[PDB]
Amino acid sequence: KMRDLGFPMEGEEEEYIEQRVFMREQLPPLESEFWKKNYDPYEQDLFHFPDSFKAYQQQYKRYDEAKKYFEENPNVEATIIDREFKEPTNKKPWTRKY
Amino acid sequence: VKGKGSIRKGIHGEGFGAPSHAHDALIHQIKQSKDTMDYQNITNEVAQNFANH
Amino acid sequence: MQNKYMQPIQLFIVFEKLNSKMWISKKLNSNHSIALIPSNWFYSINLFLKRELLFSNITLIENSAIDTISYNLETNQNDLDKTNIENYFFKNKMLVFYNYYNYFLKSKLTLFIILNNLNKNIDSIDRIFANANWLERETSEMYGINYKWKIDTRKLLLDYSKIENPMLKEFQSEGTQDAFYNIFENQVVVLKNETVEL
Amino acid sequence: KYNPELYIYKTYDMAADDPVWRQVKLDLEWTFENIAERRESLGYMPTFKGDPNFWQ
Amino acid sequence: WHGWLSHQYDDFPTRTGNSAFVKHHYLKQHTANLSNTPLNHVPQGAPQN
Amino acid sequence: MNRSIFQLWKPESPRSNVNSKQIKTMNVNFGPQHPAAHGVLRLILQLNGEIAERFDPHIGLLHRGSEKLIEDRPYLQGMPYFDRFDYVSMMVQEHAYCLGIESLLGTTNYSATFTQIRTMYDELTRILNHLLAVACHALDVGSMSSVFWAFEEREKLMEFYERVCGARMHAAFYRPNEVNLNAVSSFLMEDILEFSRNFFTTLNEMHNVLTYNKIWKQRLINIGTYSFQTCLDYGLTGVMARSCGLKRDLRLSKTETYANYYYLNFRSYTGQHGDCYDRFLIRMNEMCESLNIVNQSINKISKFNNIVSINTKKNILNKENFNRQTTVLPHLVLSYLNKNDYNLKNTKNDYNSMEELITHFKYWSKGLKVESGYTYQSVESPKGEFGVSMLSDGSNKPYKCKVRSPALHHLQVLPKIGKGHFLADLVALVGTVDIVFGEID
Amino acid sequence: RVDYIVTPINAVVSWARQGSFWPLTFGLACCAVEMMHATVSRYDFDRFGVIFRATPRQADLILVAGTLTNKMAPGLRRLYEQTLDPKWVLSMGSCANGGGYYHYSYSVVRGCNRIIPVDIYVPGCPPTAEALMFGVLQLQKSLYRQINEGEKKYNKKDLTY
Amino acid sequence: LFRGEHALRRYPTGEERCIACKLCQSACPARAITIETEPRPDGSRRTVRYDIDMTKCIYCGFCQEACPVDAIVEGPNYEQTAYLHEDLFYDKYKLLENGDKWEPQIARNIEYLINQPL
Amino acid sequence: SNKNYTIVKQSNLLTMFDFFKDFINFSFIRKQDLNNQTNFNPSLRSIKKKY
Amino acid sequence: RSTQLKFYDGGNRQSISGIRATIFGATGFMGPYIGAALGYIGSDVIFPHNHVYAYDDYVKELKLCAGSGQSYIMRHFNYDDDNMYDMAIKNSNVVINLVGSRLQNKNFQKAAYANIHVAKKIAEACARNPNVRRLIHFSAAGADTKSPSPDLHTKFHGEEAVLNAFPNATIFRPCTVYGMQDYFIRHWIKERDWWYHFNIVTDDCTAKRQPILINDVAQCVLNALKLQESAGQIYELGGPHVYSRLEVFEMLANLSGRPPKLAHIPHDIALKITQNFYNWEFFNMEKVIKDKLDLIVTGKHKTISDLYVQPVSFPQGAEQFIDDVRYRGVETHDNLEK
Amino acid sequence: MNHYWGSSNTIPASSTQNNNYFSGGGNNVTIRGNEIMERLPSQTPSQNMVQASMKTLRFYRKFCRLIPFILRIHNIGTKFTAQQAMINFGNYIRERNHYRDPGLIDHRIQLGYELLYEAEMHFSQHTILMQYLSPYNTPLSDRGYSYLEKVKYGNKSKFLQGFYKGNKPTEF
Ligand SMILES: CCCCCCCCCCCCCCCCCC(=O)OC[C@H](COP(=O)([O-])OCC(O)COP(=O)([O-])OC[C@@H](COC(=O)CCCCCCCCCCCCCCCCC)OC(=O)CCCCCCCCCCCCCCCCC)OC(=O)CCCCCCCCCCCCCCCCC
Ligand SMILES: CCCCCCCCCCCCCCCCCC(=O)OC[C@H](COP(=O)([O-])OCC[N+](C)(C)C)OC(=O)CCCCCCCCCCCCCCCCC
Ligand SMILES: NC(=O)C1=CN([C@@H]2O[C@H](COP(=O)(O)OP(=O)(O)OC[C@H]3O[C@@H](n4cnc5c(N)ncnc54)[C@H](OP(=O)(O)O)[C@@H]3O)[C@@H](O)[C@H]2O)C=CC1
Ligand SMILES: Nc1ncnc2c1ncn2[C@@H]1O[C@H](COP(=O)(O)OP(=O)(O)O)[C@@H](O)[C@H]1O
Ligand code: SF4
Ligand code: SF4
Ligand code: SF4
Repeated sequence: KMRDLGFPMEGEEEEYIEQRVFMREQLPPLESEFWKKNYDPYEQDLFHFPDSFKAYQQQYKRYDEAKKYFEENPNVEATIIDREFKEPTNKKPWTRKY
Repeated sequence: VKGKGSIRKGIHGEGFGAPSHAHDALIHQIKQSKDTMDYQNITNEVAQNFANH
Repeated sequence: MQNKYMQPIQLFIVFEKLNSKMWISKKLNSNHSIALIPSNWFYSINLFLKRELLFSNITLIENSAIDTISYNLETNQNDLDKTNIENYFFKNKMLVFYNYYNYFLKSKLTLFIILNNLNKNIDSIDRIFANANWLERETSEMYGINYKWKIDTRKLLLDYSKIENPMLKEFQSEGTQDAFYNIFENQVVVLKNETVEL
Repeated sequence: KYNPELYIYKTYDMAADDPVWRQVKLDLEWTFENIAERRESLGYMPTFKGDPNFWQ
Repeated sequence: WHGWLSHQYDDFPTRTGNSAFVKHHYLKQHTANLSNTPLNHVPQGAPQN
Repeated sequence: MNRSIFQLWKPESPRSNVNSKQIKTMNVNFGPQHPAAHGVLRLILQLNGEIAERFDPHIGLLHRGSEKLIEDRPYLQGMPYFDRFDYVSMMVQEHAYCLGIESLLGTTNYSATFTQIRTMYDELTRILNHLLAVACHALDVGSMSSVFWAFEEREKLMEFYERVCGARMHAAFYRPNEVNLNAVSSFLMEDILEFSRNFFTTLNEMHNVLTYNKIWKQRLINIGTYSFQTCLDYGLTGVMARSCGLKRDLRLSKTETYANYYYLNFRSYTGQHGDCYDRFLIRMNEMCESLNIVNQSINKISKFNNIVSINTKKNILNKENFNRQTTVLPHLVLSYLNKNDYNLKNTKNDYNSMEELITHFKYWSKGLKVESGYTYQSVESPKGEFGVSMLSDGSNKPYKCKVRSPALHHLQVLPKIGKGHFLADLVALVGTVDIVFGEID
Repeated sequence: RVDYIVTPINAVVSWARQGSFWPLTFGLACCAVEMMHATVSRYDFDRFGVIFRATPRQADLILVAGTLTNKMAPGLRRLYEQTLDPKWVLSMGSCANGGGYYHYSYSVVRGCNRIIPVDIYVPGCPPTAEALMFGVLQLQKSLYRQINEGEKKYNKKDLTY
Repeated sequence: LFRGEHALRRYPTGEERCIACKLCQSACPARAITIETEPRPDGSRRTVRYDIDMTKCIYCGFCQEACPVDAIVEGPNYEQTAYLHEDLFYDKYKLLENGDKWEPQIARNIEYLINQPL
Repeated sequence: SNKNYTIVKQSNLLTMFDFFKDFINFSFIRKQDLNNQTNFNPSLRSIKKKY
Repeated sequence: RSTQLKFYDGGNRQSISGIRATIFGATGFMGPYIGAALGYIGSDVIFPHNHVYAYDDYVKELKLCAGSGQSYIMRHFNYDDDNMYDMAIKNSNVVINLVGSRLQNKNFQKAAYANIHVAKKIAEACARNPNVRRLIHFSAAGADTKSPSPDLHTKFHGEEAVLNAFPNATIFRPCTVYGMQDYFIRHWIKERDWWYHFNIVTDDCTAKRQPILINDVAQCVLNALKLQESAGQIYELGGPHVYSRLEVFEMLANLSGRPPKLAHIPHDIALKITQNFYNWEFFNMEKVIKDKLDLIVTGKHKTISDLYVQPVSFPQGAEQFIDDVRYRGVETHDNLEK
Repeated sequence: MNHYWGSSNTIPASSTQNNNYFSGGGNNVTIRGNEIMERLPSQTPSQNMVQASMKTLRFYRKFCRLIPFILRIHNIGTKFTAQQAMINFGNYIRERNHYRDPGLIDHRIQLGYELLYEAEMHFSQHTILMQYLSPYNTPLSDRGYSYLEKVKYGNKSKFLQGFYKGNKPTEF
């Protein structure tokens, strides 16, 4: 396989290994690879499998709920968290002895 | 397929293993999305590796 | 301009669905040509450039961006003509320009791409031209261009744990925060900025 | 392309390996000698002398 | 003598004779670096002042 | 010799323990405070047996917003940023900036061209940069005294800088469509000629201890080797490009020459091996050839011949004329050709001419007005093709000014050319790329 | 009293630490070249017994020679803290002193004195090699005198108390 | 031509050569010069505050080049090491004192510089 | 024999994965011939204008 | 006179706080922190000192409190000249005094001088200068005339003299303050590292301690300046809870992971040895005497709650300062990464 | 997988083994991996706010899984608990939850992953990076807080509190 790929096959040629293994650039991706509908990692389709196995399938109900929510709320106000000083709710740091 | 042993070519592509063997999701991901990971997905293999460690 | 020059019309002959807008000026070198290239065709055009016969010996010399939104002709406003390249700056959010040098044709080719979408999306070409990696990283960090399909999106020449695009005209040269040393924390901290006005 | 011309490092003095650089050395020394001869023949050198009365 | 040492010019100060340097009435005597000394530059309004 | 491919490479197979990193690699922070690192490079290095495997360079330790400050300031006040970009080619950086400004203005610096300053001082700066680069490379490899020997010549050249402009470093001398003709002096040219004559001795001293040394040859030869395609893919230029035989020089280009270079008969050198040894030889030869270029430039402004008496057939030397002291007259060609401009320059100033005073006041309050337009002007700086891409909006300030620095592109290839090399080879590669981070950042 | 022995030993200690004054091999910007110029033969540093050491542990002087960026300030603080005592700090160049040409920048610290205590400042941009030599020699003299600057008072017997 | 330490000169009569035209302030690339001027009781156009931040200034020389009356001159002094950062905030007092001390050598250099064009 | 363990799977790796299209992690060491390095004769290719 | 102090605390170092403060005795452990408290809001800070060695980091780092043009260091200060004090506090509306007898000093005369003479002269100078709005003297908790410790014995007289000379003076009585450069946590660590087998105690270790964080002390100083009514009153500052010496040792051992070991030396022999031999930071009679004494907040004067500062508990506050000195026992492989 | 997050980027548990003699495994989720990150490819484009929201949730999950390790290495556990840091970063995300541009969200997620990697690898300083984890309105747990302002201005409007505090130095 190495000789088919073009690696050095002689001791005197071992000194130009980098020119045949690392220097050569990798072919850029085909532009069709940027148009895929979905890029989620592949997983075995657990149709016909037990419910216990299906529990490990990607949760499509969450996607449906998120789609519904974003359809219902195309535009929302920017949340602002009050910076006013407030007494801590967890007072252990200032009220612990040991 | 020439030079690939029992691996045989289908209509839409050539398989990555012998006919009756099981497809590997990790190999599929490496081939399709080589070098790209949007997030560190925790598969069963990753979870089991964490548990073993 | 007493040299032998030819327009790079090969790109537009091959990409038959694009219109050509090209310039040459004595402000540039005799062998330098500017062209307008759409973003949705930029990646395919670079693919063609990187492996066409006469464009095979092409190197990406430079790449950067211009915040054309705030561009205004400060003098000789009336002298502007519809053929000038400045007409494309007005009302366009960003303008990312690349510059290549071709050895077979002894030529310089600059491509201008207009980004009008608010998020500044454009396909990266660092997978075609290796040196474009850091160039695009710098451009993205300094101007906020969202390069897509880029090999490495991590910042280059920007400080740690900070998000900003200083080269935008909105940003002020003095910045927004200064780094001092805090005795209470016994280490360098960053706090709000107060500076000197001449 | 078809008649390559090479520079070969073969002596302690890299100038000696190139006929042009030997001539550069000789021209520099010739210029120095010519300047020295002219100045010696003249016998003196005019110079700018500060004068405080320039600031009246 | 600073310029003479630095080789800016070949003229040197001469006491009691035709000099190459102007001697104005408002000139002050040269002083070495006075930093790290009470007679150091104190900006107006500085806490030391 | 038998094969050693399996002992030389170790691939990684999916979910395989043997074909995997069976060791905890050393993640070292090469720099910033490292003698080999120039001082502002934080390279995360993945060593495995003291052999570099993975590079993660951080180069923001010297980012200063130079382009932002240039945009804020007018044209003239942004020039010294170009001196700061490169610590050893500041003259070339100034030349590129001024070339861009005058390209926007649509004119050329005839005064500088005829006085020959912008070529002789560019070559002197090239000698400066090559001396520093070779000295630092030798210091990294291990040789010590080369730094002192090179820095003596650097001190001489800095003395020339200070004599012409008053600053031994960061000259800020070149300016668009203007020249300080008063500073240019014949005695300065004579001293430069003396320096050129004595520079051969320093070159030979370095050459004797470096060029033929077995250790030096074993350290550099066949290290960092790369083809034209790498030179092309990573935008390698200048010495890095010529070491591949690309034969790419911007000074001897028909459509890209920018000074008196195109009309001087000098030689550029390239190597058939793209390794550190060839790059070192190229730098030495370029240093040597800068002497020839300087000699030609100075001769272009010299009056060699003289009036010969008819009776005696001997020279008639002027006893009380300045031309007897020296044979080099910097203002010779300028006075001969542009007589009216020279007379106006030397007769009218801001203390006696209303127009000159107004021009001076405007020039120093708001910089010269530059017509709106886009330009890209480049020079063959010692570290490669250094360019400025300036967009002007018609005001006294540059709307945008991008700087194409060869140092960034040269540092981009460092992982490629130094992946499989040792740490001792990587410290040589960082020196051979000849990078200063001022222009990188 | 201990002063009888302390004072001559103080003088010896000051002389030794003045004679052997090893700065740290740390340069950030163009000011580095000027430091190298001082180190090299034309203005030999070794004449005054200053030799540069790579590790901070073996350094007596911290030559802040070059611009300091926000991305680097923690590193400078860590280097200063890790340098073994006693030590002094010398800022070199306008950028190291007060931000220099980049005082109005968004990345540059307006002065190394904000992160570190600066013992001495050497103005210049770049400071001349002789300027750096002058600063180092002045720092050495001040260092020699720092041991006993007439703090303790003399009693009726002229012995400090 | 050496640019060392900034100083402010005077006419031979003792009058200040500095007229508050702010050309030097505008040309200063580093914004290191701050000038405020008020009419003098006699009526002269003279500055009331002339500060140069030696830590913020790059010794380029633009100030002396833009000065139309050779008031601000970057004299040859370079041994200006300071132990306190405040000592490098040169004020009008400091600049005038530098000019008074270094006038001889500065004038000697200016003579040659002015005569060169002739 | 110890080396052979990492060699076992290289054949299948190179057979099933494209060495150029697929981004496969690997490590390598660069070798130089010391005899050739010491016997090398320095030389450069001088270039001048056409005559 | 008027004790009002109008200052703006909403700005950073480059702002103008409106406080001009002279801080005597700032070369100690707490001096840099107190100076930085005022400096970080833009206040002008003066540090008069006569410290040996001048090149010490303790003197050097005082310049970082405010910055350039705001922090000044007055060297070679003379503590028996009134003109020196007048110059020091000429332009200061705040005068903080931390000049107290060092733990290294056993001489009663020197301790009394440091804790009384300097404080009285500072108070007299403040009285002379009509622009000194506020004076903040630092006393010690447990100060009493019957106190065996010369330091406390002289500090009681010092605070009395300060009150007599400047009736608008504010006296703080902090408990054992701890921090990175303190004399309590650092001393514990250094003693245990130098012996490697034990900490040498000289008593039953039943003395009560109420540690307070130095950050809390600085916040208390700022709040005291803000509160006009705090003038002319004595404050005792301490942590939320009181621990004995044995309990403090146990807490430190538990936090750091180092097993505890206390080696007992008889109090009488320890006192004789320390009072008859040379004393330095880590070997002094003051530590031996104060081991038995209780240094806690008593109800006789105002407390920290009056200043409206909530001090952090000792276990929480001191944990960060012992991260480096942690026992390395059995740990997980993930924890091995560090 | 040839990525920094790949399952083969784990730190070996032993010099001659990975965690066992019969199995191979390692931890790379709650700690940094073995090899450094040489390249971080851009997030694949998200065509929907659903995909953008999923990316945000996954990034936040990774941040929550890593926070205890970050706190331990940076010695900032005393300042805030792990859950407190998680909630503070949750508030940070909530302030940005109004975004409705998938491209901007992808860019933000890339920046977040980069900063998280910096925190893991100690590229940033603890004092500089704790600004994201700091409470919005609660005191830091390692310091004693001052409630003087609250006592003085109890049951008073924020406008009045700001009016009394001031917004400009009074000296000039
Ligand atoms: C040769 C002629 C022929 C005849 C023979 C003559 C005799 C030959 C003797 C041969 C052996 C000599 C060995 C000593 C060599 C020189 C060094 C030295 O003297 O010690 C100083 C030296 C200083 O410590 P260091 O490690 O260099 O300091 C590092 C940094 O400074 C620390 O940096 P840091 O930041 O960690 O600082 C922490 C803090 C320290 O850390 C702390 O903060 C916690 C501690 C604070 C209080 C410390 C009080 C003193 C503790 C003494 C401990 C002694 C060790 C044994 C303890 C046993 C306990 C069961 O720093 C310090 O204070 C440093 C320690 C200061 C010690 C001051 C007193 C030293 C001189 C007197 C010692 C007497 C010991 C007698 C023991 C019993 C002998 C039978 O080491 C010691 O202190 C231990 C010396 C123990 C041996 C003493 C030998 C002389 C006396 C023997 C008895 C009389 C003679 C009997 C024979 C007579 C025959 C006729
Ligand atoms: C090569 C030179 C070697 C020199 C070694 C010197 C060893 C120590 C000599 C001590 C002489 C003491 C003379 C009598 C003192 C009279 C005062 C008194 O009250 O006595 C009790 C003294 C006083 O200490 P005290 O704390 O009890 O009281 C203080 C004094 N009153 C009360 C008056 C304020 O203490 C002693 O026990 C003796 C002095 C100990 C000094 C310890 C520090 C020594 C520093 C040596 C510096 C030189 C180092 C040389 C090596 C350098 C190497 C690079
Ligand atoms: N655990 C603690 O820190 C506590 C401190 N305090 C009080 O707070 C003050 C500040 O705390 P801390 O930093 O720990 O105290 P320090 O002992 O560290 O500082 C005392 C200061 O007073 C100086 N000084 C000592 N003696 C004299 C003297 N005779 N004449 C002139 N100056 C002298 C010292 O300068 P020099 O370096 O030159 O000797 C030093 O600057 C203490 O002095 C003490 O009064 C109260 C309770 C607990
Ligand atoms: N001092 C001089 N400075 C500049 N150019 C000179 C000078 N002398 C001669 N040239 C040039 O020499 C040429 C005239 O030659 P020649 O008659 O030999 O000189 P000269 O008459 O001054 O002795 C002119 O180009 C003239 O510009
Ligand atoms: S002060 Fe000047 S020479 Fe020194 S680093 Fe800054 S810009 Fe460069
Ligand atoms: S030398 Fe240049 S930067 Fe400095 S004050 Fe003068 S003009 Fe300004
Ligand atoms: S120094 Fe010269 S340029 Fe500056 S204000 Fe005075 S007269 Fe004008």
